[PDB]
Amino acid sequence: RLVRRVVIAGGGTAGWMAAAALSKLLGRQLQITLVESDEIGTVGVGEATIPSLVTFHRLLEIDEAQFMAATQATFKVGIAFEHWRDVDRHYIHSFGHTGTDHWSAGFQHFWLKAHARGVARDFGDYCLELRAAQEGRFAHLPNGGMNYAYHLDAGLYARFLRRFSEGFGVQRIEGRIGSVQTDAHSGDIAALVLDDGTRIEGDLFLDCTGFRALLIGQTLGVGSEDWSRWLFADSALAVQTESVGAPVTFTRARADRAGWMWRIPLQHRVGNGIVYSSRYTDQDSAAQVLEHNLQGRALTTPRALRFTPNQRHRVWEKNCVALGLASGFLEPIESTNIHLIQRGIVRLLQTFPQVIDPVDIAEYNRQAAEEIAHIRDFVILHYHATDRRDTAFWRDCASMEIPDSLRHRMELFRQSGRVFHQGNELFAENSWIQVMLGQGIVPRHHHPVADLMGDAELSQFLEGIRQRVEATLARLPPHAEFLRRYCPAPAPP
Amino acid sequence: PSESQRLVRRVVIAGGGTAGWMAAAALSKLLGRQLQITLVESDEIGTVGVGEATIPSLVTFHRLLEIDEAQFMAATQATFKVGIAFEHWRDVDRHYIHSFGHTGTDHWSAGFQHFWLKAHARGVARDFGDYCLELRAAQEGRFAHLPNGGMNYAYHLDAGLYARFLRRFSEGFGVQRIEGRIGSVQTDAHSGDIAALVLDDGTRIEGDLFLDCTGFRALLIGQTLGVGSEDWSRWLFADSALAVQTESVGAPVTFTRARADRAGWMWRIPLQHRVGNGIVYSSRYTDQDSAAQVLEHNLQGRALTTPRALRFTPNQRHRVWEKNCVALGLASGFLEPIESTNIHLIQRGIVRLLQTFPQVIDPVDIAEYNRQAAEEIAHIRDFVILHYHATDRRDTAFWRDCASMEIPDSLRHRMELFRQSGRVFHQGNELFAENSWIQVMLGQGIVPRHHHPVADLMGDAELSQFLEGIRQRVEATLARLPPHAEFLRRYCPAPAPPAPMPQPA
Repeated sequence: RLVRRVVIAGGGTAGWMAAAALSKLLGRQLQITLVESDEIGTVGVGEATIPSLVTFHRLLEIDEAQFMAATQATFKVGIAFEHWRDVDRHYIHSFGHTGTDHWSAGFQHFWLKAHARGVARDFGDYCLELRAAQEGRFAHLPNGGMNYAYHLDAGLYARFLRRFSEGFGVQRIEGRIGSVQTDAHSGDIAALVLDDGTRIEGDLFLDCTGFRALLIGQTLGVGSEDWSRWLFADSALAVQTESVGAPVTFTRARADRAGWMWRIPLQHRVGNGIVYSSRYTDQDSAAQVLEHNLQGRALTTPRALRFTPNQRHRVWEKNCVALGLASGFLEPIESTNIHLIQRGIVRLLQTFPQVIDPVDIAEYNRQAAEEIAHIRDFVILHYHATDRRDTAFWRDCASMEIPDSLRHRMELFRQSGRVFHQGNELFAENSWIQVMLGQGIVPRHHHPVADLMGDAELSQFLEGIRQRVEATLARLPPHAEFLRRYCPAPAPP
Repeated sequence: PSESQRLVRRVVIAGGGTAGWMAAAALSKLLGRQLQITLVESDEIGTVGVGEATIPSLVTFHRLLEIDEAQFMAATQATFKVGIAFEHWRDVDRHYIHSFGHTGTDHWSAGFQHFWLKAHARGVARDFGDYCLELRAAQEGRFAHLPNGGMNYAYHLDAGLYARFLRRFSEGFGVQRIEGRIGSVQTDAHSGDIAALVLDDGTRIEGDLFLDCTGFRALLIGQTLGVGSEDWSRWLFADSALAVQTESVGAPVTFTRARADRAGWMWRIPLQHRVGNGIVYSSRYTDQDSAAQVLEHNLQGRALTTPRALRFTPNQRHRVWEKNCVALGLASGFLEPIESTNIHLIQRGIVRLLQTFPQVIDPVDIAEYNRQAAEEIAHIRDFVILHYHATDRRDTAFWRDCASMEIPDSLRHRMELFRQSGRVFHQGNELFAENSWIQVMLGQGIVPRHHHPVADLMGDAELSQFLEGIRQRVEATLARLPPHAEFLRRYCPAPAPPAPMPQPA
């Protein structure tokens, strides 16, 4: 049966990112219908992103400045990780690349040798994007020389994508789903039945219904793998504050006693939140910690969220593809939520069915499983690589068993300073290095190629890199000045 | 134990030839100022006049080593290679080319083959090969470099001359060559590590890290350390070859020929002043005398050598790095030369070693090395199996068995993906690109039942205009390339041997 009708269950970022991409590419031959309820809204929730979204908008021919102005967006070049290695020990995990590699050995080997010889500055001084986070500067550079992403209002983003999608013929139906129907012989989803009795028939259904996974889970019975043995957070509180100064170019991830706090700058507001574990603390205490750390007064009543670190066992089952929370969830410590939605959509478009076949489904599921396990391991790394023993939460994080896949990467770096990137893993070599060095893993050896340079040659190699970083950084304007010239957003009412 | 005693300062390479001298060359180039590197080889071991085909990774190897391409080619009687002509694989008298490069133009949502498949269903497609420049250069016998690596290519070379060229390079970076035969291998009583080699004259060569380049003898990784190998003969039946050089009968073509027969296949490889030939076959399906007759029947020109008989078996060493020993080349495994992977697998073992080169040897480094090696070779294994399993042939028991055998699940999934939806993917550092999977599966008769629906957006005129614009760009580029022989004469002319010995007909 030819796939001619796609029904998207749920709106928000997952549903409207899917509608936007599907209608842009295939909307001239597909009937695309999205069902969502006006009773759900996310406007005024700030969210951080990663550079894959730049590519997504290139594929969709979305104008960056128009998108940013419509979503109150600012630029992002990294995440400032405060108090993770230990209290008062901070580092930045930035985009980009540090230093110059040799074909046999990455830059970190030269930096490690130089540091042992006392001729190295901080590892981050050799990375432009990291310095741009420290100094609050941003502009685009020729030939994609600046690696960046965005801080955005997720509700305004969904609204922008809705306008885009409706322009490519997406049919929006306002309502709630009262029943999901299956086919008696195949087990496929046949239709959704709305709360007014309307049956919406389709060939392929996207489950964007959130954490309940109404289609792939409650209807088709696909369970999820629970990761709470490794990842203890299960709660969040979020609140916006007034801006108190020019927008920084980084997201802040500030560890506390039993969780951590995000701070995300938008053009005229700041998004804040605390992520914590209900098995170690309670909502009242977390609200107190969040309030204590806010700059400026809160503008909204805090919004509470409950979640589980998890992954749907298969993200494509029969004629249903899950996206967003219905496919899984990891806390926003590395800003991966919108990325995982995008990956599910782009992979679906690259495997789009003429007819649906098990071999396509199996390949899709294999890729999704591999990609998410890699991101999970990197999230676990943030909690497990810590010197902190000051609360039960941190002692438990440091002492837990971890996936063998993560243990092997940590051991490789600890022994020989080596990191290796595979396939379509999200996190690049630079990310593994910045985070492991930043959180206190010290390689016992470095690559022998770095020992070929004497002290003066090695010091000059590093210093040349650092001078080029500083010379480039000096040409970049303050963030707020660039925003004003490139993508000024209207002041909220 | 002593920690300082763990530092790797002395590297001993057991065996010469391609494996040993490629290893010596790369290791001495990069680390010869810090390591004492010794290579042990016997003058009684080795064969003169082996012609071998390669793949584009060797171009990168020479860039890493700063080996000049024209000097290397002139020194090894080398010619250029843009692909392999596969004759009689899909069926008797049905041929195709597996080239380097990429066919057509992709969309971000769908590879070129989906547009070609739609065009074929609409009757507006030419042969798939017409949309690939390297393939057309194979058909027309043309070659030159193009700006920004616009031509993808590798080499046909004399392997013995290549090893001698690398020996000269290596000695220049300080490698110490010791001629002789290894009489025994000494191990450490407590660790089992290799401690030294002892030659037949009593010479003791100590080292910290040992590279086993001894071939099927596997003196270190096999005979000493006892690492077994995985048997792949349930999927791959060839175990024998006969090889012979012939005089050139014309200008050198730009492709390696892989011509299937009843129970094996034959290679034909052009060098600047001779041609390499061989038949690869299964002793379980035919005998040497019959294989010799088939080879003789297909030869062009007089033979320049007496045919040499070879034995082998498809396999991978269970671990290629064991304790302080790294196996390379035949000691690490073997696949038949159907996709010209022998020298590539040596290079990968060397490059991977240099990228994880030990200050001290540690199990986590060994484990990572072995994992990468195992994943890479299994992927190449599957592609070799694909050549035998994807066939219409039922005309001999050999082909019926190849078509009906069980295959690895990893290969079955790739074949089913293409058969159902025309889809291919490339993962990690797998050798074979999407273009390779597509050309070989289409060429050997896997017919996609569906294609990506994005191609259904194009009407016939738009689709034909898309394909014809690609074909016109291929043909305009091809018309600017000279005949292979003219390019060789100007770029890398090798001296003609003075006294070849053609045998009377």
